[PDB]
This record gives sequence, C-alpha cells and structure tokens, in this order.
Amino acid sequence: MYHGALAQHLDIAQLVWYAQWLVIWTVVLLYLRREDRREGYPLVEPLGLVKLAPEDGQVYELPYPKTFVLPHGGTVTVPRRRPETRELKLAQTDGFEGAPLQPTGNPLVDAVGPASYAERAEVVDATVDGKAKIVPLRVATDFSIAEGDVDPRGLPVVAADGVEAGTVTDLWVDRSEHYFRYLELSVAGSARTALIPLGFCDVKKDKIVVTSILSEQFANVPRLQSRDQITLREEDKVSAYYAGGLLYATPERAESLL
Amino acid sequence: CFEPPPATTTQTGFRGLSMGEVLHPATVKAKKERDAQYPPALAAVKAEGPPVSQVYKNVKVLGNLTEAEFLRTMTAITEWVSPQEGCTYCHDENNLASEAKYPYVVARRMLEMTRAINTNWTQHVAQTGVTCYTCHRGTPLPPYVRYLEPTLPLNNRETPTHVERVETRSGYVVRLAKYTAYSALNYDPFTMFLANDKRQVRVVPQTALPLVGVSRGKERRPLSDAYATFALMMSISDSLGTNCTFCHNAQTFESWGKKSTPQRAIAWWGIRMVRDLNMNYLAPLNASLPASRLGRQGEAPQADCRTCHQGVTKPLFGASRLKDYPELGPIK
Amino acid sequence: ALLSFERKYRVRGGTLIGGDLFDFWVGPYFVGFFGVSAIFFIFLGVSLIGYAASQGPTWDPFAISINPPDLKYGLGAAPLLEGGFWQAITVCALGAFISWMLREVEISRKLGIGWHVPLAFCVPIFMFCVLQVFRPLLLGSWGHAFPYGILSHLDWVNNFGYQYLNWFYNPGHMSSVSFLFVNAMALGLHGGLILSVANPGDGDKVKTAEHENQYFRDVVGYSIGALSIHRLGLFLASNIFLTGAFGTIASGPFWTRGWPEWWGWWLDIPFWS
Amino acid sequence: ADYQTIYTQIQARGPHITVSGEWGDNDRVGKPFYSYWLGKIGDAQIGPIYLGASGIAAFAFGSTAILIILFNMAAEVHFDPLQFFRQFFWLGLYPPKAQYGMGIPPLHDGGWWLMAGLFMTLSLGSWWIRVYSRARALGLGTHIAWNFAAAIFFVLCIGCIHPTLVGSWSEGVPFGIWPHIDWLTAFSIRYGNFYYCPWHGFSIGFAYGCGLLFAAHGATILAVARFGGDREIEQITDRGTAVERAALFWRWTIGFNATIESVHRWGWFFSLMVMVSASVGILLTGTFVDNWYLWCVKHGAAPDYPAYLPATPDPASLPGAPK
Ligand code: BCB
Ligand code: BCB
Ligand code: BCB
Ligand SMILES: C/C=C1/c2cc3[nH]c4c(c3C)C(=O)[C@H](C(=O)OC)c4c3nc(cc4[nH]c(cc(n2)[C@@H]1C)c(C(C)=O)c4C)[C@@H](C)[C@@H]3CCC(=O)OC/C=C(\C)CCC[C@@H](C)CCC[C@H](C)CCCC(C)C
Ligand SMILES: C/C=C1/c2cc3[nH]c4c(c3C)C(=O)[C@H](C(=O)OC)c4c3nc(cc4[nH]c(cc(n2)[C@@H]1C)c(C(C)=O)c4C)[C@@H](C)[C@@H]3CCC(=O)OC/C=C(\C)CCC[C@H](C)CCC[C@H](C)CCCC(C)C
Ligand SMILES: CC(C)=CCC/C(C)=C/CC/C(C)=C\CC/C(C)=C/CC/C(C)=C/CC/C(C)=C/CC/C(C)=C/CC/C(C)=C/CC/C(C)=C/CC1=C(C)C(=O)c2ccccc2C1=O
Ligand code: HEC
Ligand code: HEC
Ligand code: HEC
Ligand code: HEC
Ligand SMILES: CC(C)=CCC/C(C)=C/C=C/C(C)=C/C=C/C(C)=C/C=C\C=C(C)\C=C\C=C(/C)CC/C=C(\C)CCCC(C)C
Ligand SMILES: CCCCCCCCCCCC[N+](C)(C)[O-]
Ligand SMILES: CCCCCCCCCCCC[N+](C)(C)[O-]
Ligand SMILES: [Fe+2]
Repeated sequence: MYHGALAQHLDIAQLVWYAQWLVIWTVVLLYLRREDRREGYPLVEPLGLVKLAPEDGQVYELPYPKTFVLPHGGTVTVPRRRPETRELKLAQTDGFEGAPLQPTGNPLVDAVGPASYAERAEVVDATVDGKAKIVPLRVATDFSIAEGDVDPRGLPVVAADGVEAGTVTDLWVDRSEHYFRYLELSVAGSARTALIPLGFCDVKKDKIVVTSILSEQFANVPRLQSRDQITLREEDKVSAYYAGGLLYATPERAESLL
Repeated sequence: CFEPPPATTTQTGFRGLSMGEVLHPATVKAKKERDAQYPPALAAVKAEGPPVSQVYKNVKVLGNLTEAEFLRTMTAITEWVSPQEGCTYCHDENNLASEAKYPYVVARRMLEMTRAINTNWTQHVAQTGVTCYTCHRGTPLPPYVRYLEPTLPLNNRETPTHVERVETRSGYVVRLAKYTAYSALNYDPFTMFLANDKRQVRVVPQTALPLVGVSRGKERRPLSDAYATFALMMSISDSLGTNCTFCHNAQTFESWGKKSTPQRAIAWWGIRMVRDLNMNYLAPLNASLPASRLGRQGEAPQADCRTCHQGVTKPLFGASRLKDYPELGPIK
Repeated sequence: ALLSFERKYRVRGGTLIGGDLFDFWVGPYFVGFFGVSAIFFIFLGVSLIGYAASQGPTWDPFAISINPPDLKYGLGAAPLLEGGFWQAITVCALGAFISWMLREVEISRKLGIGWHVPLAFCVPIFMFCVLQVFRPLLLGSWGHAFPYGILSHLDWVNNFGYQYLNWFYNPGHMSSVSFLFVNAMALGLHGGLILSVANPGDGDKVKTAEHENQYFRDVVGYSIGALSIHRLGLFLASNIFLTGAFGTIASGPFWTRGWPEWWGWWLDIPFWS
Repeated sequence: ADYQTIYTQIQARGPHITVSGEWGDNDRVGKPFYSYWLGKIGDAQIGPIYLGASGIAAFAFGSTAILIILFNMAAEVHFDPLQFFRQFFWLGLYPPKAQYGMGIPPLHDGGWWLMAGLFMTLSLGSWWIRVYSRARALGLGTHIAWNFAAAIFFVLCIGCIHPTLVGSWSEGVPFGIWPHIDWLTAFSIRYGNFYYCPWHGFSIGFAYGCGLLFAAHGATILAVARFGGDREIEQITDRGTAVERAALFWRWTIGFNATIESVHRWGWFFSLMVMVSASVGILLTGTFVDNWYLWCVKHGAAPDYPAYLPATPDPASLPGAPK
C-alpha cells in the first residue's frame, strides 16, 4: 500500500496541485486585480450615448473603498470618482477612437501630452514633524552641500540651444530624505526665478546644462505662489514643464527619431 | 583556471537534451600520447616442440604453450610489468623454477586473474581484453591503485606533499575530495562500493508514491546513501574522463531503456568485474606481499575503474593485444 | 476605455520609426511600427509552433517539444522536422522580443519618461541570446541550444548542468543564484515596507518618509533611501543574468571539466598543498 | 539622460533625524557617520543601530550556533589553521549518516548538527520578534514580519519538519559552504528529480517573477524619478503625474496596469510565494511522493524522446545477471 494514495489514482499531491492553482488565481483575479483599480476607474468614454446605470461590470471590478488617515490631518478614500474638469487644448487628429490627440496651442504652457500634471493637492508636502519638506537652502539653513560636490550657486544654466538662460541662486532640499530635488535660477532678462528638477540638470563644474528646453522657454516655467515653499501640485507643474520639452521643445522632437 | 576553445563535443542522446561528451582537445592528445606507449606485439613464433608442461619444471598456468611461445610470453610480461628490472624481478637467475621471490607467486596469480578477465568478463572487456600493461603500464606497482582509505596523489609515481600523506590527518578532506572529482561529498565510494559487494548502488524509488512499510523511520535507508552514490558517480566520471550524460539521461537517472546508453550497461558489468577482482584476486594478495606494499590496515593495493581506464572512456583508447597473446584469454 | 486621467497623455509623437502611420491605440494597447512587427513575429512563431507540434506525437501541452537539430548539422540549416522548425521559431522569438523592447521605447518617449524599462528588458533578451545563439556559435552547432517544450526545456537544463558533474560549483552560477535570492528577499522587504507605511492598521495614520528610514536604520543599521532602493532592485535583478551569462558561456567553450575541479586554482596552491 | 537615476550629483548633509518609537528609543547605540561614496548611490548615513532584547538574544543564539559549526569544522582539519583556511568551503557539520530514525543521534554522528540547528532556530525566532516589534514600535503594519515568517518556515521545512515527517534526522541540511549545496543534489536524486516537482516549478516561477518584477518596478520608478516617483507614500495618498505615467506606460505596453500601492502588493505576494511554494513542495516530498518523475509519468505529464543510441535494458534484470 502507498502513503498518499487516495483511491482512483487520486493522491494527495495531485489534489494539492489543484488547490495551489485555485489559490493563485483567486488571489490574482479577485484580490490583486481589484487593488489595481483603486486609481483611474471607472474607465471613461467620449460622449456616452446614455447610461441609466453604470454597467454591473463597473461595480464588480472595483474593490470596496479604503480610507487612509493622513499623518497631518484629513483622510483620502480610494477609489473615488475624480473626473478631470480641466480643459485640454488638444484636438483629435482623426475620428478613429484610438487616434492620437494633438496640441492646439503651446503644449508646454497648455500642459498637455508629456507636459501634463496631475491634480495633486495644493498643499505643501510636510516633514514628519509638520514643517515644509522641500525648501530652499536660504531657509534650510542647517543643510549644506557635501564636501566634494559642486556648489551650483552662481553657475550659469545653459539651455538646449547652447544659450545661457539664467544663474543658479539656490538649491531646494528634501528635509525628510536629505536629498536635493530642485535648483532655483534667476531667469536672464526676466524678473523671475524658476525651479528646475535636478533630474533635468547635467551638473558640471562650471555650468548646469539643461537639454529639455531652449533658453527662450524658461520664461514660461510655472511660477510658485510662495518663494520659499512649493505645493504638491506645483511640483507636478514644474516637473511636467521640462518633461514636455523632451517632446515639444522643437518641431522635430515629436517626429520619428530615425 | 580556464581551457581555451574549441571544445570537442559528441551527442549521446536525442537532439535538444544536451547529452554527450565535452573534451578538451589538448587533454585528449596528451592522453593519446601516454597511451600510445603500449608496446607492440612481439613477433609471432611457430609452435614447435612439446608443451612446456613437459619441457619445464614448474609451469602451472601456461603449461600448454610450446617453448618458443612461452618465452615470448615471458618477454612480453617483462616488458609490460618490470622492463627496468628485467627477468630477475621475478626469477632467481640460477633457478627459473624457483618461487622464492614474491613477484613470482604474485605474477602467477596475475596470469590467472588476467585470463579470468578476458574469459569471464567479456561483458565488460569484450574483445578488447586486458594485458598486464593495461594496469601496470611498465612498472611492478600499477600507477593507480586504491587502499581502504583515500590516498594522494592518485598517480603513485608522483611524490606526495606532507599534507597528502595519509598520516597527515589534516589532509583527509582533500584526499577524499580529489577522489570524488573535487566535490565535498563526505564518502569514500571505493570502500563503500568497489572493495566488495555489500552495498547496493541504487537509491531511487521505483514507485511514484512511498510504499507503506519501507518509508518511515528506521525502515528507511538514510539520505547518506544518496550522497554516497553521487560520490561513486563523480568518481566513475572522473576515472573515465567523462560526464553523467555519457551514461544517463538525467531526466531519470534510475531508468534504463531509452533513458540509458549502452555504456551504462557496460559500466554495470564493470562494477561487478571490479568487485570480483578485488574480493577474489587482489585483496587476498596481502598474504603474499611485503609489508611495504600494504596499507595501514594490512590491505593489498586493489583496483577501481581508474586502474585500467586512467581517465579514458576505454583503457588505452581501445588498443588490444588479445589476438596477439591468446595465452591471456579467452581460455576455452 | 480610458483611465480617468489618461486622455491628456494620448498625444501624437515619440516614435522611433513610422511617425504618424502607426501612431495610435487599439484598445489600451499602443501600436506603433514595432507593435505591427511584434504581432507579425508572434503570429508567425505561433503558427510555426502549431504546425510543428501537429507533426509530432502529442498534443499534451506538458509533453510537446520542438527541438534543435542533431549536432552533426553544425551551424547549417536542418530539415524542418529535424531542427528546422526550431531554427525558424528562434528567429521569430528574437524578432518578437526586440520589437517588444523597441515598442517600449516609443511608449516611454511619448510619455516623457526615461527609457529604463526597455533597457532593463534587454537583459533577459541578452540571456536568451547567450543560451540560444552565442554559446551554440562558440561550440559550433545549433544543436547545443535548448528545446521549446514546457517540460523538455527542463530536461535540457538538467543534462547541461550534469555535463559538468555538479553545476552548483560553477562560479558564475554561484553569483547568479546569490542575486536571484537577494533580489527575491529585497522585493519582499521593499514591498512590505511601503505597505507597512501606507497601511499601519486599526485607524492609525499613514506614516512618512522618515519612518521608512528609521525602520531599517533600527533593524539593520542602514537605510538605502527611497530612490536608491529602486536603483538597487534594478541592479540586483539585472545581475542575475549579467553574471550568470559568464557561467553559461564558460561551460564548454572555456571549461570542459567538472565545475568542482575548477576550484583547484585555489585548493592546489602549492603553499598549502 | 537623468543622471540622478545613476548617482546623486550633489549630496546634501543635514541634521540627523530620529523617529521616536513607542519603546526602545534609549536602545539606539552609535553615532551616525556619513560615507561620501556611499552617498553617491544611497543614503550616506550609516547607523545608529537599535539594540533591544530580541536583537541581543538573536546574536547570542546565532553566535552559539556558529561556534558549534566552526569548532566541528576545525576538528575536521584536525585544528590545523592553514588547512582550515585552505579547505574551509569543503568543511561541514553533518546530520546523522546512520539511520537512527527520530532517535537523537550521537554527538559524533549528528548530535552537534542537531544542537547547531536548535540554536539557529532560536536565533531566527528572536530576529523575527525584532522585525515584528520594530514595525509596531514605529506605528507601521507588520507586512515585513509576515514575509519573513514564510522564509523562516521554509528553513524549518528543510531543516526539521521534513526529517520529522519521514522519521529520519539523516535528511536534514548540513552546515557548510559546499556541503549544504551537495544536499540539494542528494535530495533531488533521492526523490526522483526535483525538476518534476510541481512546487519546485511554482517556486521558480515566483523567483524568476521577482526578478521580472523588481527589474520592471525598479526601472519604472527610475524612469519617473523626474516627477518624484520615488516618494511612493504620497503618490499612494495623492496620485501624481509620476504614477499616472507609470501606470500608462504599462497599460499601453501590456494592456493592464497596477497602482503605485498595488504593485508593491504584487511584489510582496510574489516574494512570499517563492517560500510558500517551496515549503509545500518539501512537505509533500517523502511524505506522499517518493519519485517526482514517476509521479508525473503516473499523471501523464512527463515528456518522452526517441532513443538516439540504442535503448539499453537493465542488465540487472537479464536472465542470469549476477547481483
Ligand atoms: C542540474 C542542473 C542545475 C542547474 C543548471 C543550470 C544551467 C545549465 C543554467 C542555470 C542558470 C541559472 N540557474 Mg541553475 N539554479 C538556480 C538558479 C539559476 C538562475 C539564477 C540562473 C539563470 C536562469 C536563466 O538562464 O534563465 C533564462 C531565462 C530567460 C533567457 C528568459 C527570457 C525571457 C524572454 C526575453 C521573454 C519570454 C517571453 C515569453 C515567450 C512570452 C510569454 C507571453 C505571455 C506571458 C503573454 C537555483 C536558484 C538553483 C537551486 C537553488 O537549486 C539552481 C540549480 C541548478 N541549476 C541545478 C544544479 N542553471 C543559467 C546560468 O546563468 O548559469 C550560470 C544556466 O545556464
Ligand atoms: C537556463 C535555465 C532556463 C530555464 C529554467 C527553468 C526552470 C528550471 C523552470 C522554468 C520554468 C518555466 N519556464 Mg524556463 N523559460 C520560459 C518559460 C517558463 C515557464 C514555462 C515556466 C515559468 C516561468 C516563469 O514564471 O518565469 C517568470 C515569469 C512570469 C511570472 C511571467 C509569466 C510568464 C509566463 C508564465 C510564461 C509562459 C510561457 C509560455 C508557456 C511559452 C509559450 C507561449 C507562446 C507560444 C505564446 C521561457 C519563455 C524561456 C525563454 C524564452 O528563454 C525559458 C528559458 C529557460 N528556463 C532557461 C533555458 N524555467 C519553471 C517550470 O515550471 O517549468 C515547467 C521551472 O521549474
Ligand atoms: C539537482 C538538484 C536540483 C535542485 C534541488 C533543489 C532542492 C532540493 C530544493 C530546491 C529549491 C529551490 N530551487 Mg531547485 N532550482 C531552481 C530554483 C529553486 C528555488 C526557487 C527554490 C529554493 C528557494 C530559495 O529561495 O532558497 C533560498 C532561500 C532560503 C534558504 C531561505 C532562508 C531564510 C532564512 C530566514 C535566512 C536565515 C539566515 C541567517 C543569517 C542564518 C544564520 C546562520 C546560523 C549558522 C547562525 C532553479 C531556478 C533551477 C534551475 C534553473 O535548474 C533549479 C534546479 C534544481 N534544484 C535541480 C533540479 N532545489 C527548494 C524547493 O523549492 O523545493 C520545492 C528545495 O528545497
Ligand atoms: C522570498 C524571500 C526571501 C527572504 C525574505 C526575508 N529575509 C529576511 C526578511 C525577509 C522578508 C527580514 O525581515 C529579515 C531581515 O532582517 O532583513 C533585513 C531577513 C533576513 N534574511 C537574511 C539572510 C538571507 N535571506 C535569504 C533568503 C530569503 N529571505 C528569501 C529569498 C538567504 C538565502 C537566500 O540563503 C539569506 C542568507 C538576513 C540578512 C536576515 C535575517 C537575520 C537573522 O535571522 O539573523 C539571526 C541572527 C544571527 C544569525 C546572529 C548573527 C551573529 C553573527 C553576526 C556572527 C558573530 C560571531 C562573533 C563575532 C564571534 C564572537 C567571538 C568573540 C571571541 C569576539
Ligand atoms: C533579469 C531580468 C528579468 C526580466 C526582466 C523583464 N522582463 C520583462 C521586462 C523586464 C524589465 C519587460 O518590460 C517585459 C514586460 O512586458 O513585462 C510585463 C518583460 C517580459 N518578460 C516575460 C517573460 C519572462 N521574463 C523572464 C525573466 C526575466 N525578465 C528576468 C528575471 C522569464 C523567465 C523564464 O525567467 C519569462 C518567461 C514576458 C511577460 C514579457 C515579455 C513579453 C514579450 O516579449 O512580448 C512579445 C512576445 C510575445 C507575447 C510572444 C512571443 C512568442 C514567440 C514568437 C514564440 C515562442 C518562442 C519561445 C522561445 C518558446 C519558449 C518555450 C518555453 C517553455 C521554453
Ligand atoms: C497567432 C496569433 C496568436 C496572432 C495574434 C497575436 C495577438 C496577441 C494579437 C493582438 C492584436 C491586437 C489586439 C493589437 C495590436 C496592438 C498590440 C501590439 C497588442 C499586444 C497584444 C499582446 C502581444 C499582449 C501580451 C501582453 C503581455 C506580454 C503580458 C504579460 C503580462 C504579465 C504576465 C506580466 C508579468 C508581470 C506582472 C505579474 C505584472 C502585474 C503587475 C503589473 C501590472 C506591473 C506593472 C507596473 C509596474 C512594474 C510598476 O512599477 C508600476 C508603478 C506604478 C503604477 C503602475 C505600475 C505598473 O503597472
Ligand atoms: C614476474 C612478473 C616474471 C617476469 C618478469 C618473468 N617471469 Fe618467467 N615466470 C614467471 C612465472 C609466474 C612463471 C610460472 C608460469 C606458470 O605457468 O606457472 C614463470 C616461469 C618461467 C620459466 C619456466 C621455468 C620452469 O618452471 O622450469 C621460464 C623458462 C621463464 N619464466 C623465463 C623468463 C625469462 C627469460 C624472463 C625475462 C625475459 C622472465 N621469465 C620474466 C614470472 C616472471
Ligand atoms: C589490473 C586489473 C591488473 C592487471 C590486468 C594485472 N595486474 Fe599485476 N597487479 C595489479 C595490482 C593492483 C597489484 C597489487 C599492488 C602491487 O603492486 O603489489 C599488482 C601486483 C603485481 C605484481 C607484484 C608487484 C610488486 O608488489 O612488486 C606483479 C609482479 C604483477 N602484478 C604481475 C602481473 C602480470 C604478470 C600480469 C599480466 C599477466 C598482471 N600483473 C596483470 C593489477 C593488475
Ligand atoms: C557510465 C560509465 C556512468 C556514468 C558516467 C555515470 N553513471 Fe550513474 N550509474 C551507472 C550505473 C551502471 C548505475 C547502476 C549501478 C548498479 O549497480 O546498479 C548508475 C546508477 C546511478 C544512480 C542510481 C540510480 C538508481 O536506480 O537508484 C544515480 C543517481 C546516478 N547513477 C547518478 C549519476 C550522476 C549524477 C552521474 C555523473 C556525476 C553519473 N551517474 C554518471 C553508470 C554511470
Ligand atoms: C581493466 C581490468 C578495467 C577496469 C578495472 C574497468 N574497466 Fe571499463 N573497460 C575495460 C576495457 C578493456 C574496456 C574496453 C571494452 C570495449 O568494449 O572495447 C572497457 C570499456 C568500458 C566502457 C565502454 C566504453 C565505450 O563503449 O565507449 C565503459 C562505460 C566502462 N569500461 C566503464 C567502467 C567502469 C565504470 C569501471 C569501474 C567500476 C570500469 N570500467 C573498470 C577495462 C576495465
Ligand atoms: C525534535 C528535536 C529533538 C529537535 C529539533 C530541533 C530543530 C528545530 C532542528 C532544526 C534544524 C535546522 C533548522 C537545520 C537547518 C539547516 C540548514 C537550513 C542549513 C543551511 C546552510 C548552512 C550554511 C550555508 C552555513 C554554514 C556555516 C558557516 C560557513 C559558518 C559561519 C561562520 C562565520 C562566517 C564566522 C563569522 C565571524 C568571523 C568573520 C569572525
Ligand atoms: C525564539 C524564542 C524567543 C527568545 C526570547 C527573545 C527575547 C524576547 C524579547 C521580547 C521583547 C518585547 N517587546 C519589547 C517587543 O515588547
Ligand atoms: C507560475 C506562476 C504564475 C503566476 C501567475 C502569473 C500572473 C499574471 C497575471 C496576469 C493577469 C491579467 N489579467 C488582465 C487577465 O488579469
Ligand atoms: Fe517601490
């Protein structure tokens, strides 16, 4: 006789094989794939002819809402209905449903395509003890540049067109993570500063090179409401502006590479 | 520590199974050259006269040979075993029937053993056969022999370092490792498997589910048996200068039929042949050998696969003298 | 059919080749020229597989196997049924993988994000080439490559390993395995940390960037930081194959013995022999 | 290129932060120090470290286990130092070689191995408490401890539980570099080829999948680092363009997508399942399956191939074959 033999050529291991698959598909479809839908759902459609009710399917695919209670007050519940009311300066290139849209105006200023930001909260991200998290070193006075690294303050910023666009006057540090996230520059011949995320900066000994946008386009980098603070949505606006340059800084950037 | 391409590869299984030999051409060449030193057959002589059973005084094994034939054998033997020492290695030069020197009596036993291999172990040696040279390679002490503990260097013509010396306890793990293709397997497959027929090499179950009655507690073989078998198989591989897929489809090591090559069955017979030689011919020689020949347990040196094969899948790349020296078997 | 935030991102542009011609979506999928070529190769490769499999003895999915040619065919074309199908499928596989990789670049460009994912995806494509192209070329025969069968490809890995007596002693494999193990541990640690911070339980408040750093500083004395754990994970994972590739390529073209013996370079230093 | 995703161009230094726990704050020992070269690819601060009872307990048990192993290894080269260092990889502390069933083996044949395994186990338990406690002390969920628990359970399966289930200490994993590796082959050989164990297959799939997922997730967060995608907690509570773009990269590529929270659940789950699948495979092996290849043949799954060289009958089964 055999250990594990159940009968017909049923044996224990054979049954556990089925159970194993079942457990995996259950967790994957009924749990994980519904956790995947806590943002962006329900899917939207141009000009829904009529919907007296959401499809049953739109109810079935969603998890029950969860509520985060935020560290500095308030709550957030997901999923939740978040239409984007904001007008998009885009036009259909064709009537076909999967056709690409295209900017009717200045995509960088209009914030469309790779220049889009998200509707983040207009709140200043905070440290664990309640202070503004991302602040200029003019303010974060006990923070410094590590010995060995370029101090960019004073250095020219050179834009994609090789033209100098301004002068770095400060660095903004993440006081929660001890990590620089933006440079601030005086924009040449304008009377404004602009932040630029450090990821768009090639930091050299004698200059900061920025290939995402041309010198002219620094004029229109999003402006902050305060000089020494920045909100989560502003961070999105500023970052997105340069990202948009990667596709839109010149006419030829959107066309085929090769 | 690397070997430059090209590699010589063969196929020993259905395409896409990655079965076959992987050989470094320079190593094969070096072995071919070593093995090419096999002396050629002495010229044939005409069988004239009485059997030396009449002619000579103390001929026990080869008595049916004529004088010319017999002296040809003695000349061949001297060349294979004791070329540097000459006839007197075994003979009193004033009495050729004298059994006074131990190599004489050992040699008589070796004529019997050799005729036994060629007559009774054709399953293994087929029509290639063995001569004294296959093991001895021109010295009285064969280069690759085994005691009841692992010894180093494998080739005893090489001089041991102090750590290699069997007395040096701290060198034990390396003496074992170099017998099992450098693995760390903590088992000596010679004394476990090849010195006698006490142990079963097969460890893998032949049923899908565990049979009630052999599958729990002390009913079970210890897992150590599976290590030991792997150790034997590392050793067999290194001894023949080959890899597992020369014999097995690793899909199922325990299966035969399509899952095993013809060489695996020849290897099975080799295990039985080696055990016979050891139990019945070589181990008893400790009664006849000087103490200087014996191991630390009073064991005579005995044989494993390497004793003949010396790193080649066929000893001496399949060279044969079987037709040249019928005296040595097969004996009808 | 669009995520609620998706429409603003769906602009023209970003292609490597083709421009406006294939710059559109089918459902959620971006197409592009490389979507067209991916589909072409998948369709071909999958047709060849079906045809080959139909010519064989089985329709059990565990048992079907499409195998390379015998060694004797060297690096030449084999008859369809005896290796030729395998050779064709390998070409469609490479074509599909590389198209998939280049399609990812076009998607990255359109979104204004880095090309890190298609780059990371080159590593598995490279390893496929090591097994199927480079090592067979070095050994002089397509017949050294692995078969296409769910279980049969395991039998090839098995025999390949045992051709070198004990593959576990292969130094490139030791490195490969170590990265596989660290990477799996690290992914559980990284995923667990982020979940533990966003989901403290009861009605406790979501925690902070500072808590993440504090947790690992407490438990092991070092926190690598939030951006850096992602760089590390990409590094650990990639080096599973980048280091493994050396151990694979070495076996045969640069080492013909068992792998345990290779360590003779150490064991047999005469100083301590 | 975004150079930040390669290394930190300008490092910041600032006052060192401490997040207070519900207990144990006074058990943080050490002064932070900063490595500039470390700071190029990670946070530059090393230390302080938390001490605590469970951590200290872990070190005590672990060290004992290690001393039993090292002493037994030293005995193996007969306390020759140079040979010890030479042969270290090859040296090991082994389970019983003889079959004692579940009998406590003699010290010389598995007794020390058993002792070292016990202390290792207490070591792993103490550390799990530390991993669990620190999360609770800092007001965090316990997801890490639950992932760690599955890994510990796997070690118990191969070290202790499987030997107990078949009734033999001889089946445990030796301590040693090459020796613990040789076990993998011996165990697979004994049980008819682990390639044919479905739970070995599941484990591998999840382990390869961890490789896939961390390469994909790591690369995805570096690709959107320009938008602050690394700040994953606030991207969870307030979706930003970083993870909108990340989600859309994947939706456009493979047709479906995760969120920035849920991709960490996928990662955590894949990681867990490497160890869960492995354990189940080990628990079935020997208990209920003796030869995994034959089990697959029994259930019709195994592939078969033509003979290339002649099919070779077992000589042992031949008429008149010796034993
Ligand atoms: C008996 C033999 C053994 C063996 C033999 C072996 C060999 C011979 C090799 C490895 C290799 C490797 N082994 Mg080892 N191994 C490993 C782990 C590993 C891996 C880390 C590593 C790389 C695997 C690989 O090449 O994937 C390859 C995966 C690829 C190429 C994936 C390509 C994906 C592709 C780009 C896209 C595919 C798309 C699909 C077609 C699309 C599907 C569409 C659907 C989903 C919509 C572990 C953890 C263990 C343990 C614990 O026992 C182990 C034991 C053993 N290995 C045995 C000792 N192993 C390799 C190595 O690196 O060695 C140094 C190697 O060559
Ligand atoms: C050098 C070592 C190798 C190796 C060793 C290996 C082992 C030892 C094992 C596997 C296993 C598996 N392997 Mg193999 N492997 C596979 C695919 C597979 C799957 C059948 C399975 C689970 C893989 C997994 O989850 O990964 C992670 C990926 C995930 C989670 C994403 C989903 C991928 C999807 C399941 C792939 C499905 C593939 C389709 C069956 C392929 C054909 C589809 C086409 C026709 C449309 C591919 C597609 C390739 C290619 C293209 O190179 C490959 C190469 C290799 N594998 C190397 C040759 N692989 C396991 C198995 O169970 O085999 C039966 C297993 O035990
Ligand atoms: C010839 C032998 C084979 C073999 C035999 C084998 C066995 C016998 C086992 C595996 C297992 C496994 N194998 Mg297989 N294998 C694998 C891959 C894998 C893994 C997925 C999985 C082990 C899980 C793991 O992460 O352990 C690494 C993770 C560990 C050990 C967890 C540690 C956690 C712990 C808390 C850490 C504690 C550390 C402390 C500091 C210690 C302190 C020290 C002390 C002294 C104080 C691949 C990818 C391949 C390929 C490519 O061929 C392969 C081939 C083969 N394996 C061969 C067929 N493999 C296992 C399995 O899944 O079986 C179902 C298994 O048991
Ligand atoms: C699929 C998921 C997996 C997974 C998961 C997870 N893995 C985790 C966690 C999760 C989630 C944790 O939470 C926990 C952790 O905390 O992480 C930071 C942990 C860990 N995974 C480790 C090792 C690891 N994971 C492996 C595998 C997998 N992990 C798989 C892949 C492997 C493999 C692959 O072999 C290894 C080796 C440790 C680093 C750590 C435990 C430490 C311990 O338990 O220590 C216990 C304590 C000791 C042994 C004491 C040590 C004493 C030493 C220093 C010696 C001192 C001697 C002395 C100096 C002598 C004095 C002499 C005197 C005279 C002067
Ligand atoms: C070290 C880093 C690793 C790593 C990394 C990354 N991995 C990525 C990415 C990154 C970064 C992606 O961006 C890309 C992706 O989009 O993710 C969602 C991807 C992907 N990784 C897949 C499978 C996968 N990754 C593996 C391993 C690792 N990944 C390692 C660990 C393994 C194994 C076995 O380990 C598998 C099977 C697909 C799901 C997906 C490709 C889809 C494709 O290419 O579509 C195009 C092609 C098809 C849909 C079908 C093509 C069919 C051909 C023509 C005919 C069949 C031929 C075939 C050879 C038959 C084999 C039979 C078999 C039984 C022997
Ligand atoms: C003969 C024949 C078959 C012919 C036809 C072939 C065919 C398929 C035709 C379709 C024709 C159509 C419809 C269209 C043309 C357009 C086109 C090119 C379509 C492609 C169709 C196609 C080939 C689909 C296959 C897709 C594919 C390769 C899927 C694999 C999915 C798998 C298994 C992934 C493994 C990894 C995994 C488990 C992921 C789950 C978790 C996820 C989703 C992680 C991704 C992800 C990560 C990693 C983040 O870090 C992240 C961070 C923040 C937010 C989001 C994310 C996020 O989503
Ligand atoms: C030991 C390895 C030997 C060497 C070298 C040589 N001989 Fe030998 N010889 C040996 C044995 C065991 C025997 C007995 C054979 C048997 O069938 O029992 C012999 C016998 C002879 C004899 C016969 C003497 C007699 O009994 O009357 C002769 C004539 C003889 N051997 C000659 C001889 C010569 C000339 C050798 C070198 C060329 C020589 N032997 C070497 C063992 C060994
Ligand atoms: C391997 C299978 C052998 C074959 C074939 C022959 N011999 Fe041998 N011989 C072998 C061993 C393992 C030993 C024991 C170790 C030792 O050297 O004693 C021997 C020994 C001898 C001796 C004695 C050597 C000595 O101690 O001085 C002699 C003289 C001898 N063998 C002779 C001999 C002859 C004549 C053979 C062919 C007929 C022959 N041997 C074959 C292994 C093997
Ligand atoms: C032919 C020259 C072989 C080589 C090379 C290897 N193996 Fe082998 N193996 C061979 C035989 C003749 C036998 C049976 C022995 C007997 O007395 O019946 C075996 C057996 C095994 C086994 C046991 C199978 C069982 O039924 O339990 C295993 C696990 C095994 N061999 C493994 C193995 C490996 C891993 C090898 C390379 C290191 C290897 N073998 C080589 C013959 C030959
Ligand atoms: C000398 C007395 C031997 C010993 C000891 C062992 N083998 Fe042998 N083997 C010997 C001969 C003369 C031959 C050639 C036979 C022939 O067919 O030509 C062989 C051959 C093999 C083979 C066949 C190789 C092939 O066909 O390519 C194998 C696989 C083999 N031998 C294995 C083997 C093993 C594993 C042994 C120790 C247990 C062993 N042999 C000992 C002579 C001798
Ligand atoms: C029921 C009964 C009676 C008892 C049951 C008790 C029980 C729970 C038993 C469990 C046994 C277990 C868990 C066994 C586990 C074995 C396993 C998984 C072992 C695995 C691998 C071990 C390996 C690789 C470790 C090798 C050890 C070493 C190389 C020594 C390490 C030493 C150091 C590096 C020294 C560090 C300090 C130095 C630098 C100064
Ligand atoms: C594995 C068995 C446990 C061994 C003892 C480990 C010490 C326990 C320490 C408990 C600490 C409690 N605390 C502070 C977290 O509440
Ligand atoms: C061998 C381990 C297999 C793990 C399972 C793989 C999970 C892939 C999930 C994709 C499911 C997608 N979708 C949209 C259908 O839900
Ligand atoms: Fe993350």
